[PDB]
Amino acid sequence: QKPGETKEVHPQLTTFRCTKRGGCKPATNFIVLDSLSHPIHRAEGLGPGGCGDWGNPPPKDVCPDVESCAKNCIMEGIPDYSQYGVTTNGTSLRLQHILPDGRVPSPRVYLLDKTKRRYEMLHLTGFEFTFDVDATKLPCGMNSALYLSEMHPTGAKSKYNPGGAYYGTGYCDAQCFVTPFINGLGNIEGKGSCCNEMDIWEANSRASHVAPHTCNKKGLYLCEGEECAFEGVCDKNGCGWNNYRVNVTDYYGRGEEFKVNTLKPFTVVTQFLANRRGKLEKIHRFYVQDGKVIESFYTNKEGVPYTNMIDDEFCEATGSRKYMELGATQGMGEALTRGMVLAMSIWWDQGGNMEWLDHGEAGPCAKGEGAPSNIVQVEPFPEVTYTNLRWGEIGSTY
Ligand SMILES: *[C@@H]1O[C@H](CO)[C@@H](O)[C@H](O)[C@H]1NC(C)=O
Ligand SMILES: *[C@@H]1O[C@H](CO)[C@@H](O)[C@H](O)[C@H]1NC(C)=O
Repeated sequence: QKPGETKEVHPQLTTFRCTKRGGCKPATNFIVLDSLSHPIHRAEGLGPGGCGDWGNPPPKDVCPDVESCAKNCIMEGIPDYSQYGVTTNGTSLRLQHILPDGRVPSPRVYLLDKTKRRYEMLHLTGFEFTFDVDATKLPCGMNSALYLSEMHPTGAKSKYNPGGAYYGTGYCDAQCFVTPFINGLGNIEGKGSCCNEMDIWEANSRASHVAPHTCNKKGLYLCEGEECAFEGVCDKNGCGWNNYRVNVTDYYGRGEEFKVNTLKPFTVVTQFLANRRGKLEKIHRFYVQDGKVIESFYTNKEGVPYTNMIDDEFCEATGSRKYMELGATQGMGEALTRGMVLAMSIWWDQGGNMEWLDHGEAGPCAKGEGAPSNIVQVEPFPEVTYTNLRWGEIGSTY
């Protein structure tokens, strides 16, 4: 869309780059909200109204084609991010799903580099990514997410999308959703926005999930028809790793009897182990709490290979068929080597209660517990805090 006049004031966040010799050195980064969460309205002189909702093409009256859409639809800057539940303090990023006044902003943000005009590109194959998290205010049904998507580095800044990464344009993920704007351009044909996605962290205080999702395309791919569906170009399900799905029920949870106790802050480490040729082979998650390393669990389920890391064998044996067909671990690794953008969000799921994350085989949440009206009876103001985001050499971040 065309940037309006209101100024965009991005929250600053200090992050780190670590090496075994130099330790962790500070780096300057900024946060930007998704472009479609910015106020988007019709140009002055046009009647009042918007330029489409999630799930649909933009309106035929103001957006008959890309060029008209680019001048009729205005995206204002956000001068105060705290109104969207996003605040930073030093090296911490706090995301509030629901504000004290009742609004539910459910924010999704991306990490910009120091110039504010390009996303920070992470190249993680062969490296490690680590952060500290406070997940205590996340009951069943909530998803606090921290993940990577293969978005364009400037948000596809172009003639008709002058705002670019500075306004958070260019989102994509493995679900191939239809949004009114794609790469900052009106999505006249109603295509889906698809790209490789690595879900480092999808969790609440009750369950923790990790999942790479491959696509057989590079960068953002605009799908149509069956390309957007289950048998299309992207792996909707991903190759999931959750201690509950592999029958280890005492590893993560609220309370002293769990190895990772979600009643207190803890550190999450994820290593992308590659062979000497640079190809991704395994993904390894382990945690640090109260100065103690808590090693990964090993699977403990009949029919599943004994292993403490995600790999092709584990993925194939657990039925991650689309994952294996659209590239497998090696294809996930190639997207990670090409460069991915870091996204952080907090959300709930009115339609399905986030059951794949923490219910049944995936966790301890009862049927109906994850509904929004029940979440707020347990915690009226769910929120997550991410602190000390840091990446670098294997073994150097913790
Ligand atoms: C704000 O950030 C600084 C720098 O990390 C930290 O020392 C201080 O404790 C933080 N304040 C709060 C309220 O967390
Ligand atoms: C799950 O683990 C328990 C032991 O903790 C074991 O008795 C049971 O057989 C396992 N289930 C499967 C399906 O592997």
